[PDB]
Amino acid sequence: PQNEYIERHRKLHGRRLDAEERARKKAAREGHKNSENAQNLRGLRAKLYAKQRHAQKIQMRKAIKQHEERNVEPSDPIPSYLLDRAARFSVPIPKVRGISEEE
Amino acid sequence: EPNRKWFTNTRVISQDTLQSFREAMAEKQKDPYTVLLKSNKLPMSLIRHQAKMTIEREPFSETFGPKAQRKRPKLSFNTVDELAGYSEQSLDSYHARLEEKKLLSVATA
Amino acid sequence: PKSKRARVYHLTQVNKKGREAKERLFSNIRETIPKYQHCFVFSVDNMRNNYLKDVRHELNDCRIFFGKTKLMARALGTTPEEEQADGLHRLTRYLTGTVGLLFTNRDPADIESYFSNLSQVDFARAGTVAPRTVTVPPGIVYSTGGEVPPEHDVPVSHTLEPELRRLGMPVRMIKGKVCLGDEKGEASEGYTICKEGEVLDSRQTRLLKLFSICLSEFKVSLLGYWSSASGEVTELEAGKTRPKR
Amino acid sequence: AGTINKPKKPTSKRKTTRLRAKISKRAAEKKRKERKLARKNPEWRSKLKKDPGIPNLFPYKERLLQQIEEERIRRKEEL
Amino acid sequence: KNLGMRKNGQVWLPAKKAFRPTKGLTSWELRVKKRQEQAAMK
Amino acid sequence: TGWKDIPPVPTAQEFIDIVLSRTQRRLPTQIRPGFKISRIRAFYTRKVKFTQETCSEKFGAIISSFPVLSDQHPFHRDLMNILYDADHFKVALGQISTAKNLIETISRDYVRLLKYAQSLYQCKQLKRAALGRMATLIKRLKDPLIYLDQVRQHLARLPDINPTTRTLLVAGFPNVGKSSFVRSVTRADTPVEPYAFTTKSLFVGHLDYKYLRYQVIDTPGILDHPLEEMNTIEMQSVTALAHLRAAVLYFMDISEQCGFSLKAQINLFKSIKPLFANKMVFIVLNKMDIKKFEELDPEMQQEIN
Amino acid sequence: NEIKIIHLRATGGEVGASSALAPKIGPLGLSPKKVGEDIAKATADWKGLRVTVRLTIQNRQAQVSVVPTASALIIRALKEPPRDRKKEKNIKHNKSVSLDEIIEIARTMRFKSFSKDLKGGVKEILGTAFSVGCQVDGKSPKAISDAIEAGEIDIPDE
Amino acid sequence: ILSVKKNPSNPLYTQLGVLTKGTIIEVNVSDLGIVTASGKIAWGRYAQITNNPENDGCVNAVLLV
Amino acid sequence: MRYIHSEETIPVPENVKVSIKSRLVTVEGPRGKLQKDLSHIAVNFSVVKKGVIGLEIHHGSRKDVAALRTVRTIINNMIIGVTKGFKYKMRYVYAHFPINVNVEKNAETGCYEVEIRNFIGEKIVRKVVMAPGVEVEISKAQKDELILSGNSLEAVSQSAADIQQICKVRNKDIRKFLDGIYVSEKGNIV
Amino acid sequence: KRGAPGGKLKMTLGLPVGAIMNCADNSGARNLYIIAVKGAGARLNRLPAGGVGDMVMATVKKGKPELRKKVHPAVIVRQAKPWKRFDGVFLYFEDNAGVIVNPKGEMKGSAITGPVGKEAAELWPRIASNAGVVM
RNA sequence: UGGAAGUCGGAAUCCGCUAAGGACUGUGUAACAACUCACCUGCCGAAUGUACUAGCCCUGAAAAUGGAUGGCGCUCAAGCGU
Ligand SMILES: Nc1nc2c(ncn2[C@@H]2O[C@H](COP(=O)(O)OP(=O)(O)OP(=O)(O)O)[C@@H](O)[C@H]2O)c(=O)[nH]1
Ligand SMILES: [Mg+2]
Repeated sequence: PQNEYIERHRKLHGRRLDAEERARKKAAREGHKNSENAQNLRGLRAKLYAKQRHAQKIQMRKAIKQHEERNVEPSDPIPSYLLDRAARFSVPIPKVRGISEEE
Repeated sequence: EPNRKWFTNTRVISQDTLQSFREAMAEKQKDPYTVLLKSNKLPMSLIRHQAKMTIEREPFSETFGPKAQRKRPKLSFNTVDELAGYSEQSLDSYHARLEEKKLLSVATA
Repeated sequence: PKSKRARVYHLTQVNKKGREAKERLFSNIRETIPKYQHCFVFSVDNMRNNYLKDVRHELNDCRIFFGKTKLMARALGTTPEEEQADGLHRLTRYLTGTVGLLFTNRDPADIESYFSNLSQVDFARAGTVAPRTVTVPPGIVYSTGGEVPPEHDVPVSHTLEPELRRLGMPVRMIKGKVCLGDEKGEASEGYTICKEGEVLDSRQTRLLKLFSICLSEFKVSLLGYWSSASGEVTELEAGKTRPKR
Repeated sequence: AGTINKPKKPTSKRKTTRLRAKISKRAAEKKRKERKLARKNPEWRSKLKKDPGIPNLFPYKERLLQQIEEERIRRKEEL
Repeated sequence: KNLGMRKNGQVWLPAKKAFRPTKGLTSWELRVKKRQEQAAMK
Repeated sequence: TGWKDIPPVPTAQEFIDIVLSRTQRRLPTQIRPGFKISRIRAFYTRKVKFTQETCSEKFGAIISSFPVLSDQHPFHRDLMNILYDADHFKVALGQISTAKNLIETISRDYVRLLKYAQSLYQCKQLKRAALGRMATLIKRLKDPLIYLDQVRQHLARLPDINPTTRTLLVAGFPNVGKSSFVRSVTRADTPVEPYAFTTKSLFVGHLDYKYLRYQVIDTPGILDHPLEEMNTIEMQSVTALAHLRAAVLYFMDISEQCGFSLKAQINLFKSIKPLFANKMVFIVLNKMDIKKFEELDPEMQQEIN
Repeated sequence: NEIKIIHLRATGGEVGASSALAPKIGPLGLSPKKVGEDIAKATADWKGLRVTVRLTIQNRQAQVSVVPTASALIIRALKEPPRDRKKEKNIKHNKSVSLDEIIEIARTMRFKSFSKDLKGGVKEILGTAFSVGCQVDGKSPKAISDAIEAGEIDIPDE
Repeated sequence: ILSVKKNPSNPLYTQLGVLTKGTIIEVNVSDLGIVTASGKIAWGRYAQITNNPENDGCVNAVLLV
Repeated sequence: MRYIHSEETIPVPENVKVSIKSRLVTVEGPRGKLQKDLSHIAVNFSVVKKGVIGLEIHHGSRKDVAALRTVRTIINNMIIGVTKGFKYKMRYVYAHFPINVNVEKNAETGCYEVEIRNFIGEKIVRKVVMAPGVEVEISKAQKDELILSGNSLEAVSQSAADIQQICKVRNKDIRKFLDGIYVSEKGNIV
Repeated sequence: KRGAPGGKLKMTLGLPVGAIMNCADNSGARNLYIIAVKGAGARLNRLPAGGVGDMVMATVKKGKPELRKKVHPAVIVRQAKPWKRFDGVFLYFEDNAGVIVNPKGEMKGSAITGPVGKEAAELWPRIASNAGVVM
């Protein structure tokens, strides 16, 4: 074969006769499968699944927020040349844990 | 303890002094039979992107893929005559390299 | 109640109208009343109702409202104590089902004549009676399904074959051509979409719409009209037959 | 999972005395550390508490609002 | 007969009704009066 | 003999998931603070080394399977330069090799540090640091991995053209019957449709003549404009005409139902005839059920002569 | 004797628009060079603009006509200086067109607009000009449309 | 790194040059273009180590500007 | 929440006989007679009106109320089966090897059997034994089509699903190999 | 194909790994040193072994020097360990000997000196074609 | 842009007829076509939708002899709250 031969095969012969129905039924059962995965996966696989679901929920919530308002700073006023700017001559870390001589 | 000397420059040097030091030290590396005296007290710390640009100008997604917008290839020839000459010299170099590799059951370990 | 249907949020620009659209309809209907002499009530039942734009364009001096029936009735005033003009509560008795309002200053005889000779051939909806028997012939399926001669017809698009299979035609894809039976028109009989004197369902009407076969008509029927000068409602022919509420 | 036909090693709920003592000690130390962090916490805390309010499903919420009305009116008149 | 189509294709499925087990516990006019009262209250 | 043997190229997140999955599941995971510090060091050193070995094996599998442009025939090299930006191809594979080498260096440094780590907490932190650095290095390859996967699929679907064999090369303007000719003389399935640029990639079929196997190459059509204005679809045909020692069949439609003028076709032929040196040129006039040479004007016949 | 109507998009003063026509007009019996000459003669006064052309075919000859499009009329009324297509690209139509010429374009498009009034036609032309990106009377076409709603700018009736 | 200025735990640790958290180091800042008021290049400046190198495998520091 | 009373109604046509005894429903009509044991669901049957079956649950939860819809649809499907029947039309398509389908009636078991041969050139003979009551006919009107008719919707649909699942392509690209038997149409016999 | 002959009846395997056999063809080698056999199973402490008609991996120890730098596939044609055929005959050859072939079974040499085994001639047609005596 | 017609890309994203319809939500075409979504109307018939909060329950990580609410066993409990 050569080039887009699977696409040409679909153009000349189509797909399986139940392909659309099976895809629709699988998309319908996706909710049941997702809930079953949430309530039945075990261990590290379950932890990774839960973290990824939390990620998609955050992303979907932000997308819904952005579609909701598609149609819609310091305290003291300072000029543009004083923006993004900030005695005791202390270091950033003035105290750390002491290290014993066995360590 | 807080101190003012934490926030000061500890080693400074001028333009001409740095340039003269670098030139003299390079002249010293020119001779392999001349070695420094007290080299631990010398400021030896002073002595000692095409891919990125192409990716910035043309991303991978715009080059090849379902969202690709690339339409004009980058060529090393301008007209048909230089194209023919390019093909001829490319074939000659390819044959010469193949002869070089030919001149240059599995084997035992 | 954990087990619930996931309500899909739509990422589209157009939103639900709500109460403000009803108030805008009230304002528009109650403002077109004191400018036009006659107000006709018309009915288009079991029809596609997509030539109303052409009707609006042809009657430029007229104003046509095709909103909700109860909304239009409450806009005109159901009881005589709340009617915007005298005799409008008499006109509101004809507003049932799929009806519309026509505010005009023309001659009522002219309006009746126009809505009499106005007629465009239209696709049939579900519930209509099939006027004839339509059968796609066996073999290669064309766009019109045998309405035009096959020598003057392009073959039907290959993307419509799963839709025809879902709508029940046992067509198949041979060499990129949607064929009924075989390529040479053998080993199968023609597919009868509808039989004469049979109530059409949505499957048959959708098949006829795909094959561009029109088996109905678009008739606007005038029921009655209220006149501002006389303050009365004259009832036309279809108004007696059509139920009132 | 093939749990019914071939169960795995059971998880014991019978507590160990050493484990319970260690857990109790760790819980006491966590309570102490939370007390220390609460005392050293610089996060703002409002003196006033937000009122949860009156439920909408209460049928005499109107009536409650009325005796609130003449109560505040009588208080203002007396003051 | 049934003039419409069903998405799953189960044409024998009857025209089901809404699962409302709390039906008949109140009337429409009473609910309208309560809606007016809650609107004034809020 | 084809580039279908290239292993599939995952994305950055899939690559991280795969490598960390083998690290998690193909090695023991329980270590105790009461064990010997040498045993703890061996445990975490084995984790770091196994992660590096998995990453290096996958990166070497990616690099060693993709074609090397400098070692190809000039036709294949310039064809891949037309289809893919050759600069982008070499940049993507160089970034893959750079990430492989940097992963190896990170692993060696952290193994050396694990030699001197003195507690299970320090060993755990060093292992997590090495694995996080490897994950960051893989995450910095989001675009080259996708690009190389698309290039891999297109290479796997690319036809097999032998640069030095008995080969016919059909060329010309669009809608002149090149694909119909190739369908009639070979078994190749090339689409024939009346619109222009129906063929967007090189097709090849095969035939037999006097017990000898010939390959016939159908090319996309070429328009009449300077070479700087030529896009990739026509430059595939230009590369095939330039780098393949073939029998060129230049097809011409004298009926002018292709949408182009006979003067434009003759001008394109005269423009591309420098590439026809040391090659056999046959001008095949097609579509004589429409119009013929005798039905052409005498001046056009004279120019064709 | 059958009459066939084919609508197409072409660039004025060009012949290569008939390159796509010859796949279909060829079976109809038309000469593609003759069709290209005819569309060039019809669109000779629309140089460098994408213009809708109607071809009427009967008895194996086709007559060419120019169907006006609002975007092409606005771009022509902008009076953009002559240029060639192949060399410079990504141009922007940021010149000015007068409101009187906008009303003239609306009067030209009374046959295509379904609006009740010439004011509604003028607003449609202003929306098309806003989509193009030009300015009207030195201001934004959307601003002029909003002023037309507000009533301080009066559109003449018919 | 030019020198280790102060390891806060022990002067012996500073003498041995140990890089731990809170250690003041001297770095060559010639690549940052810090310049004196007349044109002299400031090529040595103090910085503080803000991580745990023995647990991280790298030295991360913040300039004392 | 426990709902005190919940009720569903089933209309019954004139030609249907329904007999319920200890939650065992026996529905007999013109085409035949079906039986179903619904004793696993707590439900009270009654005759609310002439030709109307009433299903009621007392002091049940939301699950127990919702189960009456399943019982209602099951009894309605039995009535539709004994009145109009159920018919599944299936089409078997092939690319290169013509699929051979033979239908016979095993009289000793009293049930139909379908033998499938030459499915993508395989030398094995697949055999599907029908549930009792399901009749198989090779359609003469259309090409390469089976028709399954019966009174039991469950039996007819399960036989159809068995015919689909016995012809499955394995270790091949399903985008390229489209061979198999598929349920084309579902409906009523009458 | 991993050079495993199909249809081979079980016989006594007389040549384990480390054996030195004669090189029966004219490829230039004088002896073959067995380093592995093809089709050997996995068993603790068991040396892989091969019989007549078995393909082995061998190295040349005596012969033309450019054969001494590679590992060659070989087919064992003669063995001295007695083995039984299906007709009840226990038999053995005068020496242990084999021939160097490719992975597909075609011989590198052009002729075979001495007889070859029936099993080797059965499972390798090129040896049957280049053999003079079949025993 | 070779072709790009809402649906390969970039930037804008207006008006009319409106009951309502995005310079468009996906499927699809080489491009069209065609289907569909958002939105509206007709049938119907009375309560629903969104997000949180509090209980109980599932998961929220496990190795290596066979075993442990103490054991049997317990399901309107012989579990949980008063
Ligand atoms: N009358 C006639 N028509 C032809 C003849 N050959 C080709 N055609 C028509 O011309 C069209 C040209 O299509 P193709 O054969 O694909 O030619 P092409 O498009 O240049 O080929 P590609 O560039 O590879 O796609 C076809 O659709 C045919 O209908 C011929 O010999 N006689
Ligand atoms: Mg073409």
